[PDB]
Amino acid sequence: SNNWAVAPGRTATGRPILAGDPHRVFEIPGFYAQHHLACDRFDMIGLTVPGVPGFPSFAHNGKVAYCVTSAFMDIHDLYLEQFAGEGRTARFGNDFEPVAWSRDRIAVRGGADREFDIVETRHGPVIAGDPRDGAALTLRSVQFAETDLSFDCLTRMPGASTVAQLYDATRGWGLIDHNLVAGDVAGSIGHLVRARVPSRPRENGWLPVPGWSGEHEWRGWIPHEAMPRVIDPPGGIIVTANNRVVADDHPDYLCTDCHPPYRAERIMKRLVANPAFAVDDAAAIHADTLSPHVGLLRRRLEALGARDDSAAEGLRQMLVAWDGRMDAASEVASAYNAFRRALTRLVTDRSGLEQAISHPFAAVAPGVSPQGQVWWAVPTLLRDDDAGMLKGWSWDQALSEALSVASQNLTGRSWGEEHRPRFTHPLATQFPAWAGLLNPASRPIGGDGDTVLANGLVPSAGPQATYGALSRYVFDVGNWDNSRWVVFHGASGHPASAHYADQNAPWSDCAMVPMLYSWDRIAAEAVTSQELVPA
Amino acid sequence: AALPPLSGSLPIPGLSASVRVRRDAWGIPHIKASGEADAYRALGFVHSQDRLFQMELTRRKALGRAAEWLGAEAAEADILVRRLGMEKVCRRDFEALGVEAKDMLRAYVAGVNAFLASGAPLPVEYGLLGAEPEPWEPWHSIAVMRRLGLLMGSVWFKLWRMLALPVVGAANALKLRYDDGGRDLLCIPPGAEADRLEADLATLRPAVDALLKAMG
Ligand SMILES: N[C@@H](CCC(O)O)C(=O)O
Repeated sequence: SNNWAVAPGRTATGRPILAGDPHRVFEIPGFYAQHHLACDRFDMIGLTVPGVPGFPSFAHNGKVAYCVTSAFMDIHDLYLEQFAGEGRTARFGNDFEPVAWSRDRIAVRGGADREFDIVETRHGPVIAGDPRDGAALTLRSVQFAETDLSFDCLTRMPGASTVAQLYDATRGWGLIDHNLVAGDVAGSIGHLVRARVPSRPRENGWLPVPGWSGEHEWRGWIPHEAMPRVIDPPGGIIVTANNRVVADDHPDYLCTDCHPPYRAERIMKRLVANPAFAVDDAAAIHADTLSPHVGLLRRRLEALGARDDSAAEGLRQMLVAWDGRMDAASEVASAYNAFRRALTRLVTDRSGLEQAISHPFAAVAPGVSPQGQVWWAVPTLLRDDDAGMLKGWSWDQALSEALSVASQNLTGRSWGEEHRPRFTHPLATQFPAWAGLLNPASRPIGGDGDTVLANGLVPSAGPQATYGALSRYVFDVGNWDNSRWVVFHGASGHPASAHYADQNAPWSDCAMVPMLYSWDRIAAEAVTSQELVPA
Repeated sequence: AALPPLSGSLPIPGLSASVRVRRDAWGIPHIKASGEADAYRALGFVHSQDRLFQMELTRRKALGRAAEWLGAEAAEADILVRRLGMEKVCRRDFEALGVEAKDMLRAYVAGVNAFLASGAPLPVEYGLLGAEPEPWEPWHSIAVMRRLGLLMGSVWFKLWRMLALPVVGAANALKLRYDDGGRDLLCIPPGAEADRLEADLATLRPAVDALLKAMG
């Protein structure tokens, strides 16, 4: 997800501007829907989650605008438990205490019911391994451990009039960890880490840790007022894009794993270069396709030198010459993506990591993809020339083999056509004759998971985009009807509606449509109007 | 004929006054109510008019009932949310909320259930599945919200490093994490950079040893 806020001293309007785009899998219908909801207490427009009241994360109320990216706070620990008692007891300190065991059942369409055990220790439920074998993994997560009052925030946030009032209204939010970026008509901008994080050692971030030793227990909660925040920074720019929120020498442990800083650095670069940032400038940032890896790739392929196989040498030459842009019109971007998928597969196979998921402790739905994880580590290993996992191969041997394999996988399609998402409705595989009706239409789009236009993929499956911006938005704080937004298919969840897939056209162009706030304009422009009346 | 009516007038039991819902050229609903309870009743009704299958499928995924619609592909995910105790923690949370949030949730599901009682044709997916919608309770919205964000982030990286231990060894497994470009750009302070801490194999040695034994 990306977002950013630009202070009044650096905007064309002399008021704050906020903009961004959340990135999630393209499940259908889209997770976020556009709504405007007004009553005597508030008048709010933004994104809702169908099935949930209010505007948890993306909205303005005519005084404060706010939006989020996932903060990558570490809110989930895994504990390795020692069991005895045929799985009925678990060690804590030097005592084995009773574990809770119960039975439950699910029904499965077209198959037999499945009965199963639910086993719970002082840490949380067993999610992997068989306690009867003496060891299993339990999960202690902020999402489940203790009473959560995030829903009390949904009635408090609509009343906020300033960035600071909005952050006080978010006290107690713990369901999901967010970078909550806000701006207000008084001219302030801010970033709050809106999360509940337990106080415990940094070691818990690396691996499942011993549940019995007492050394890895949660010691209370990091207080609200200790969470990282900034309001009105002196450079007039805030950017978040799932990158490391604070340095690791911060006194509370908050994060081990987060995205690479590519997207934050590219947004920051574009904003530092524009100290008269206009509402119209947000779309060009949303659309940015420069890959951070072009320099590393070019250097390593040049040093590798000419290949014997003619098709591999053609591919090498095109990659050394590539401008690094994942533009929809680029055929060479597709060849880069095929090359990197082939390299990731070869490294995952040679290392033995493809088979790491054969272990019983891997069995946590939906499972880890070895290539999908190795994909993000390859740039570090290649930049450092660390060939420790290649069982005797050098990176040069891996790159050369990847040129050969990839040369047989070149379709020649522009990246927009190669990467075009196949939006799949949840019932399309059960009702295949209906897939043409159920699946919303898609257009060619560029980007990859490293670019600000973060249309990512599943590397073990192929190049098609599987996740990306579910919505894009820009808030013009204090000139609200100039704000804009879009979603990746449309307002309707009904496959037959004119509004099921109509916003895919602007979204695929990295354009937005008006986010209308004024009631007289809304009334004048309404296409349907309905009265909901007392019964 | 297979879409719900978006014009005219429809009743909602429990509304205090009328609510007007105007859709713009993109179908986006702009909802104008008098009081706050009516606003949340209207929002539950309007979410159901456009997204009822999404709402019920996301609630089934939270409550471990999605394999009833999706088949075996969803069985292991249903078993995992039953083991996490979704219903228990969402009823826990609801009971502890303030009056204003309980009343928000009650009004919102009254809106959903009025839509289910409104006589609209069911969405195409209920025809395909031979299904009928089941009614909503106030704590259901807490399960839907919890499902949206279920288990994202750190737990997968930890699980992955553990799985890598018996394959590539501790020193290599503890380099399995997303790249930092050589040096992170931090969010706070804005523009600041820093080198991340690498794993301390010495302090992790008891955890590594216990996991290798447990896994072997
Ligand atoms: N979808 C996100 C924004 C963060 C992005 O997904 O990283 C969020 O709403 O959590």
